[PDB]
Amino acid sequence: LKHPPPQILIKNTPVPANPPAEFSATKFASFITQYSTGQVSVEIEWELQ
Amino acid sequence: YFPSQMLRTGNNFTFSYTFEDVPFHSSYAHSQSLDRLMNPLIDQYLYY
Repeated sequence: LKHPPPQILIKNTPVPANPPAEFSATKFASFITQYSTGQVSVEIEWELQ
Repeated sequence: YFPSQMLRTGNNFTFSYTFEDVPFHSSYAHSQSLDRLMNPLIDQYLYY
Protein backbone atom coordinates (compact mmCIF):
# COMPACT_ATOMS: atom_id res chain seq x y z
CA LEU A 1 0.00 0.00 0.00
CA LYS A 2 1.17 3.46 -1.02
CA HIS A 3 -0.90 4.82 1.90
CA PRO A 4 -1.43 2.02 4.46
CA PRO A 5 -3.38 2.22 7.71
CA PRO A 6 -1.50 4.84 9.76
CA GLN A 7 0.57 4.07 12.84
CA ILE A 8 -1.47 4.60 16.00
CA LEU A 9 0.72 6.07 18.75
CA ILE A 10 -0.16 6.03 22.44
CA LYS A 11 1.72 7.14 25.55
CA ASN A 12 1.00 7.83 29.22
CA THR A 13 1.50 11.49 29.99
CA PRO A 14 4.11 12.03 32.75
CA VAL A 15 3.02 13.03 36.24
CA PRO A 16 5.68 14.91 38.21
CA ALA A 17 6.23 13.54 41.68
CA ASN A 18 6.39 16.22 44.42
CA PRO A 19 8.86 18.92 43.27
CA PRO A 20 11.42 20.71 45.46
CA ALA A 21 10.07 23.61 47.49
CA GLU A 22 12.55 25.90 45.79
CA PHE A 23 12.79 26.46 42.04
CA SER A 24 15.40 24.45 40.20
CA ALA A 25 15.91 24.76 36.50
CA THR A 26 17.58 21.36 36.06
CA LYS A 27 15.60 18.73 34.13
CA PHE A 28 12.67 17.15 35.97
CA ALA A 29 13.29 13.44 36.62
CA SER A 30 10.96 12.40 39.44
CA PHE A 31 7.63 10.90 38.32
CA ILE A 32 4.59 9.09 39.72
CA THR A 33 4.94 5.52 38.49
CA GLN A 34 1.92 4.53 36.42
CA TYR A 35 0.49 2.42 33.63
CA SER A 36 -2.75 2.37 31.68
CA THR A 37 -5.22 -0.17 30.39
CA GLY A 38 -8.30 -0.35 28.19
CA GLN A 39 -9.89 -2.05 25.22
CA VAL A 40 -9.18 -1.41 21.56
CA SER A 41 -11.54 -2.29 18.71
CA VAL A 42 -10.58 -2.73 15.07
CA GLU A 43 -13.16 -3.27 12.36
CA ILE A 44 -12.23 -4.12 8.77
CA GLU A 45 -14.50 -4.57 5.80
CA TRP A 46 -13.15 -7.12 3.39
CA GLU A 47 -14.22 -7.64 -0.19
CA LEU A 48 -14.60 -11.21 -1.35
CA GLN A 49 -14.08 -12.51 -4.87
CA TYR B 1 2.14 96.15 11.01
CA PHE B 2 -0.26 93.51 12.37
CA PRO B 3 -4.04 93.73 12.26
CA SER B 4 -5.01 94.39 15.88
CA GLN B 5 -8.37 95.02 17.57
CA MET B 6 -8.97 98.35 19.31
CA LEU B 7 -10.99 98.71 22.51
CA ARG B 8 -12.64 101.44 24.58
CA THR B 9 -14.16 100.88 28.05
CA GLY B 10 -17.23 99.09 26.70
CA ASN B 11 -15.31 96.67 24.48
CA ASN B 12 -13.68 93.35 25.25
CA PHE B 13 -11.43 90.83 23.51
CA THR B 14 -11.78 87.04 23.38
CA PHE B 15 -10.01 84.14 21.76
CA SER B 16 -9.60 80.37 22.10
CA TYR B 17 -6.79 78.01 21.23
CA THR B 18 -6.50 74.23 21.18
CA PHE B 19 -3.40 72.42 22.39
CA GLU B 20 -1.67 69.99 20.10
CA ASP B 21 -1.42 66.33 20.95
CA VAL B 22 1.29 65.96 23.54
CA PRO B 23 2.51 63.21 25.89
CA PHE B 24 1.15 63.28 29.42
CA HIS B 25 3.67 64.72 31.88
CA SER B 26 5.05 61.90 34.03
CA SER B 27 3.75 62.88 37.48
CA TYR B 28 5.08 59.76 39.20
CA ALA B 29 8.32 58.23 40.41
CA HIS B 30 9.50 54.73 39.54
CA SER B 31 9.28 52.04 42.19
CA GLN B 32 12.16 50.05 40.63
CA SER B 33 15.48 50.91 38.98
CA LEU B 34 16.99 49.84 35.67
CA ASP B 35 19.65 47.62 37.25
CA ARG B 36 17.24 45.98 39.73
CA LEU B 37 14.59 44.83 37.24
CA MET B 38 15.03 41.04 37.28
CA ASN B 39 13.63 38.12 39.27
CA PRO B 40 15.56 37.96 42.60
CA LEU B 41 14.77 34.27 42.90
CA ILE B 42 16.02 32.87 39.61
CA ASP B 43 19.21 32.41 37.59
CA GLN B 44 19.61 33.43 33.96
CA TYR B 45 20.33 31.15 31.01
CA LEU B 46 23.10 33.53 29.97
CA TYR B 47 26.74 33.36 31.03
CA TYR B 48 29.37 36.06 31.38
